[PDB]
Amino acid sequence: VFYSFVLVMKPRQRRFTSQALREIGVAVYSNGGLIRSITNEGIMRPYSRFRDADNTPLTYARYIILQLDMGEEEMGKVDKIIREHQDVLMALKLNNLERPVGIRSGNKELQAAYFPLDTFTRLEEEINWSPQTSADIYTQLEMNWKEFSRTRWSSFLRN
Amino acid sequence: RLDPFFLDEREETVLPSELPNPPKPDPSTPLRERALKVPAQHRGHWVLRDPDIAITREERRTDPW
Amino acid sequence: VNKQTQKYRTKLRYRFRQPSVVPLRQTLQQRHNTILEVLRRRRINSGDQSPYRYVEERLYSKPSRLDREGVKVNKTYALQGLGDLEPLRYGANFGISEKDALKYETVAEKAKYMEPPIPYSSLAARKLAAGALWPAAPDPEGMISKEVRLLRHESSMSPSARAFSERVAYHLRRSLKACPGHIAEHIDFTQLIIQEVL
Amino acid sequence: KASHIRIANRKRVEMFVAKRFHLPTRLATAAPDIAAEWHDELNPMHMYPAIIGIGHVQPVWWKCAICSHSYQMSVEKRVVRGGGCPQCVVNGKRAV
Amino acid sequence: AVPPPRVLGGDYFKTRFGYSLVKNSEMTQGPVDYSQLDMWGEMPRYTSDMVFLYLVSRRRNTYAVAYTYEGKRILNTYTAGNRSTDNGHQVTSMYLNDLLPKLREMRASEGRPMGRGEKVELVVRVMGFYNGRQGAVRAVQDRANEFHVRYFEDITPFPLNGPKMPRGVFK
Amino acid sequence: SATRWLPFVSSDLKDYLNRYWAVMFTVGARPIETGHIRHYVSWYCTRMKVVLLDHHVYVEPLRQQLQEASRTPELPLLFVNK
Amino acid sequence: WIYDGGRLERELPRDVKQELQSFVADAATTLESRVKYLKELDTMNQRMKDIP
RNA sequence: AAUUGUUAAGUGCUGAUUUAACCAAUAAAAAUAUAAAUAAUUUUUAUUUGUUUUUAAACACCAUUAGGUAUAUGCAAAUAUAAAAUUAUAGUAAU
Ligand SMILES: [Zn+2]
Repeated sequence: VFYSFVLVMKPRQRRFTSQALREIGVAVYSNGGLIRSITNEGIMRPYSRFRDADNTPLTYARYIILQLDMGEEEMGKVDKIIREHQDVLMALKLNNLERPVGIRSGNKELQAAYFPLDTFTRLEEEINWSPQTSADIYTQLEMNWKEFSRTRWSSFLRN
Repeated sequence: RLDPFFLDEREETVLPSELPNPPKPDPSTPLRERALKVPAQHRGHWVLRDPDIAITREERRTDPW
Repeated sequence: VNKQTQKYRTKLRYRFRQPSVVPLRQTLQQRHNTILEVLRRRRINSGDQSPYRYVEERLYSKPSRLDREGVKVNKTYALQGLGDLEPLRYGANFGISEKDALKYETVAEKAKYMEPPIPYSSLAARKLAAGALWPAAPDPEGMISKEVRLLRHESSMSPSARAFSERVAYHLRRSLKACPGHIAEHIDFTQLIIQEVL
Repeated sequence: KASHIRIANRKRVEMFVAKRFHLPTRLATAAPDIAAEWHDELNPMHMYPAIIGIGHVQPVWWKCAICSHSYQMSVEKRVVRGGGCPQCVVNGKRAV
Repeated sequence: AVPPPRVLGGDYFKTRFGYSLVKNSEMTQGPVDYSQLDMWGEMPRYTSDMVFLYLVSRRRNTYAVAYTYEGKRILNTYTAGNRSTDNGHQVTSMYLNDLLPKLREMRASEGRPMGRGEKVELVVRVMGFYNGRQGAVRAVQDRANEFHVRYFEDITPFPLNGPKMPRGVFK
Repeated sequence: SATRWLPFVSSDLKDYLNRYWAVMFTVGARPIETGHIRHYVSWYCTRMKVVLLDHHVYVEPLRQQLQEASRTPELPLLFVNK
Repeated sequence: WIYDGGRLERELPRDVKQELQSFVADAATTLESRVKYLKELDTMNQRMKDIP
């Protein structure tokens, strides 16, 4: 992934959030960029209540992961569009996607010994792992799991 | 009249010591005489922001909170 | 560096500091044990003094060791008859002699010109067989208490001491939660009361 | 270093130029009657009078308050140079 | 060291304590999806009818406030000037003297009698590390028939940055 | 000096013994038995490495290897000269 | 760290202790000791004056 | 391992906790080591002081309870980091 954003948005109506995401995608595509992915993560209750433009503390918020491939000047344009949006309370810019964290400030001998195509070609869920994600889930995809998981409920149906 | 943000938080944070629904006084009620106007970031607890427990200048020289 | 890095550098310098380990309390503990052994073994005439301080002055003072080396001091400042209870500093086979050190007027000249001391002797062999080369460890006073009869008043101490104790009380009551977290996970702060600093 | 503040919790500006320029020259604060005629539908959602200044030279949409008419005018032309509705000025000369 | 004794049934377990394990509401729901975990899972479990007592001890003052589950101030903050160890003890005792009929009035307006047998559920939180901390909580300890304290904790400020401190503290 | 400072950590008991002269492996829930060995070792002016097994990244490897060197599962354990 | 528990007692202040030592102690022994100390100081000053 | 970041980052001034801090710019790159100055005339991260007035709400300080003063950001001036050259002092009384 070239760039990723975690958009925290106000839980408005469906049409307002749809228009906000549509304007964000239009600003991405008009500057000559590509959307790798956009995923909605539902409404969760954060540990800190963000304030909107009219200084109202919001208890709930919607999280959206946005993975993009854009040029850096155009990414600055889209970031200035996103950070000045009325519905976006907070959005961090994941700029450590091509190079992993700890290489630049870590060991000096282990600085040019990495491969950027290892991290650039995979998605953001394969770089920053979720708690439900693990290596055995990745090995299950290449092991022909359809012919093996058909017998996993043969003991629980009778009890 | 201006500056509501300067005495208040950027984002409402809730400490673990005040859980749940942290006790916040009403902003219309004024504080005590000669008291200290501390921002809502560098406060130890919201009970310390009560107008009767608002620390003054002479209490600041003796007690920290 | 800027102001922030300089403040963090001097904070790390004061936090992680190598102190000078000078074995002074073990020296005084060995001297206390030797004085107690001398007071137990031999009957000592006090002469309007405390017997502990009298045996201390007769053992470890400068005219006592100079009388051991031979100076013709006034009247017998050191103990004459001691066997294995004699301190190893003033043994006959030891490598430190104050008659050789009296011609040097500076400690640097003593460190420069004097010979290295003799490591092993017969009295050193007897103290090795007795295990008296290092004093025994006392009861640990680090974590039990400080049991004392009275407490000093604020009028007895200096006004600078009162101001300093007020500053210690302020910064202790302010940041008592700002301790190392591996000790803070066991301290029950609901019962802790700091009443005063003297 | 430099300290910053966020205008309407969105627009990160530097603190010195905010007290001189950025804060008192916003549309919603300095011209509240003009900012009440802001068009909420045709304008972009990342553009609103809480962050857009007085001298925004690019034309934005304005919803007129006397008549129901939307038009495009610059924000500096509306506030500094002095602007109004094009249908209201063509009805003003028609009446008198 | 020694394990606590065994309970064999919930019917007399309800009589052994002031609560019961088996709920009588009989909550019938079908949430096949995974449940939503709380933000603060490792915390005291605060029931809605619990009074939060705040005891702020200082050098020459001790304050006692009582808040509800939602943050509503029940009684005004008692000051020694308005009304030491004995100072905090008398302030907390005269606050708990007047806290009972105001609690009965505020709970009888909704439908809670709180007349006989039911003790006021209390959570005590202390500030200060002073001598008045000693006498205040003791003034809650003799009220065991009236105020049942479940969570005795403290609310002590962590000095994150601090605006500034006066000159006598530094120099 | 020539290398930036770094905290030592190891998953094996043998690297702790070969590095330090006096190593002690304690727990945070036992402060009295830890502080008594702190008084005895510092009385003889001996450099000592105290390893708190609370909040360590190799607790389960080190709790197994301390059971093999000392048959009793009691902490703290003093290790001098391997 | 000094544990108190309410059982340990404070000492007397400075001025009350000085007034108690001025009120209780006998005047004759302190007076003759001060006179002997004054004569010792005068003898020391005279011996310093004698050496040229 | 450090400096700067406004148009780039983190940001309540990262140093309260903590010997460890994302990202962006910066680690080397003419001949000669004997060669008789092969080099430049620049900058300030630190301390004060100025620059503007409903134009810091606060916190702190001097007149005693209320006024002003500054303080942090934006710029700016002065001084300073660092040995050597040049001139002189030999003995003090403390914890
Ligand atoms: Zn019109």
